[PDB]
Amino acid sequence: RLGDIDFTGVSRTRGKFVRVTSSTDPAEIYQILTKQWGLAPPHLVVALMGGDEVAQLKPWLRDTLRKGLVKAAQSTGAWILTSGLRFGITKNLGQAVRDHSLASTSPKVRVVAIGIAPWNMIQNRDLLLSAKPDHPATYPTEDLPYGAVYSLDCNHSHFILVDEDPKRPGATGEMRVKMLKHISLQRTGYGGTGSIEIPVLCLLVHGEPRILQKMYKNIQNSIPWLILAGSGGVADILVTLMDRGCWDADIVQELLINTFPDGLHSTEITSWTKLIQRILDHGHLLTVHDPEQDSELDTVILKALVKACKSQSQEAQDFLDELKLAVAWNRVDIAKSEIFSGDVQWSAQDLEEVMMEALVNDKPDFVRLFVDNG
Amino acid sequence: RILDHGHLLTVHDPEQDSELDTVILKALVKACKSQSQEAQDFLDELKLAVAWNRVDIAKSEIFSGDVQWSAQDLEEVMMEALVNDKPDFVRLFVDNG
Amino acid sequence: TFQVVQENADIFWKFQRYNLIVEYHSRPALAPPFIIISHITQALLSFIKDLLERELPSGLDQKLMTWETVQKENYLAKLEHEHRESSGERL
Repeated sequence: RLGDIDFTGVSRTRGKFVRVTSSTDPAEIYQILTKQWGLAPPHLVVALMGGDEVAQLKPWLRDTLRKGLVKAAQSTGAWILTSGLRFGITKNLGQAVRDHSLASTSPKVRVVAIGIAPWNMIQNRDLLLSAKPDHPATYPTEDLPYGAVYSLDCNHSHFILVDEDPKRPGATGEMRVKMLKHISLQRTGYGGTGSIEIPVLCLLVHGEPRILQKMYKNIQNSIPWLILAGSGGVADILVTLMDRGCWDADIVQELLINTFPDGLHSTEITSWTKLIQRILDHGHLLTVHDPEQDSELDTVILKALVKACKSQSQEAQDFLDELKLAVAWNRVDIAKSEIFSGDVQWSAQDLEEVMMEALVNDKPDFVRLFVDNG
Repeated sequence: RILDHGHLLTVHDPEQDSELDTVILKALVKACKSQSQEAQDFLDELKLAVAWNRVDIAKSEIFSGDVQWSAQDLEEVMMEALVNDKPDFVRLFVDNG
Repeated sequence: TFQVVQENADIFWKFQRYNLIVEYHSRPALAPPFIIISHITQALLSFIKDLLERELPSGLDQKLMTWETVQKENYLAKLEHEHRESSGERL
């Protein structure tokens, strides 16, 4: 089910898509993304897990988040996994991605916004149902209100239209989780010689209690999460719990009730409390991003990844991917503070490849650091 | 009984602050915040802050998390800030919905 | 007067050079007294029927507008960052 979309409206753009069922293997979709659509394996994957709630971010925080994400992503080739629906934070994030793409004087590195959207949420699905390979389907762009049905965003280059599973109404979440897990087990390069394991990272923006199960499943899959300090939903609960230092069942219940007065179900409240406790039990996979304080998303992403790697193991070869990513972002301070601090032994054979990468990509600070480190 | 209220009492230290307009605005916004949490209630204090170019005080007190702000609520205050040549408040309102 | 004027004279020369080049754009390539041939040809073409100031396709125009907006945002961000790191602001 491959087709092309020719969005018609203020800006005429061409976008690809593929229909898929929730029972498919994510390996096939990854292969079709890499080969059929010509997308190079990303050097960074940032998945959005929010912004579909009625309450939306303030324009200042929305702009700060989009600028930080685009600035972090533009160094390398990154993918931004969002629900390809023209609404909320997703619409503006796709707008920022397309604005960067148009203004990008270097097409070698490309920031691609992939859209994983449910088939039940698509407006005018019959219009794209034609999907003639010779003649791309014409799709009209309409800025619908919240409601329950949205239109495909024109700014998203590629789409993954998942069909709703008759078993449970969570097919899109399961597909997103499986896709993130599968992508996290790939190599960022064409060959496994100078390639890193793809850094998959999730971002939470004003989540609802319904997505707690998917978030915990992702955490079980061992992929880091970033929490906006001023998002508003479950993100506020998590940042308040982090500020507390410790989590208690009564405390988390009280915060959940205060933040979500509408939801009052004893079984649901208990399940959400248990899910939140189990999520906070990990901790090392959770990291808070405060745009009012830090406003440097790349630094926080690198810190979260290096924290996860350090929690995983102490071997030098394990830290290699994080060090290479730090090289690619000129974060010599972060690398010196985290990776090259006492605990990890560093041999010349271990550092030869990273030395090559820093030397080719014109990173003098990392060259100095590696020469000074063996 | 006077100290029992407290929110209606505010201290002005000319040796420390010496900015009477700031203290007046702080007292009024404190009283309004103690009164209620609705956006429409905060409207008069926001308009007065607009009239005094106290963008810092407004940002610190009125536009801090607690109060939701819709475009329809902010349209009149946007008009007032735009007519009276208050660019800081124009920037704040554009950034706030 | 030379010392005070020379620097402004250079800028004024550049500003006038723009207009002179604009004039030379539409000037016929034949110098006088030959120029009469070009004038007759132009009159005949008008009776029978630019590298500067060009009009671009919609897609390219939108791309350049977005690129201008991105560059403006970068320039403003640089100004703000330089303001934050200034000695007076730090003090």
